[PDB]
Amino acid sequence: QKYASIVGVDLLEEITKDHKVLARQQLQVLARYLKMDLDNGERKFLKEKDTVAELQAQLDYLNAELGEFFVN
Amino acid sequence: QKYASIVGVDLLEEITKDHKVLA
Amino acid sequence: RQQLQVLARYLKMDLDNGERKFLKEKDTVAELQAQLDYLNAELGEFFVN
Repeated sequence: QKYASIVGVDLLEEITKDHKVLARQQLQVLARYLKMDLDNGERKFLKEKDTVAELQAQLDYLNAELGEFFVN
Repeated sequence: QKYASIVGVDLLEEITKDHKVLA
Repeated sequence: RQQLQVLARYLKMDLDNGERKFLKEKDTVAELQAQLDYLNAELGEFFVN
């Protein structure tokens, strides 16, 4: 816009999905060639979690029984 | 159609061929 | 052996039709023959030949 002000010169898809799935497929079969779990990167993420809820469920019993004044 | 009656609310490719041949 | 088959899905290319033909060409044969030998049994190879 600055250059024009200074000069003056103004003015379907499914083709893909398949093109994906094989990748999505050749993906997994490869893992078998290396035995490389693509879910361990989540199970951690879930056990890190279930342990949390309970970790917390403890933590809030206290704030409920004792009080945030006491605790803090 | 039954739900609407009960409620009342009516109303190029060559990209592929190559994408095949290699396969 | 795996990337093989999954590819087929990208083209939907049966790798067994090249046998099912080979089997129906067959079951039809046995019976085709089972007829043919009843005759040689009932009539005789002299008659037939």
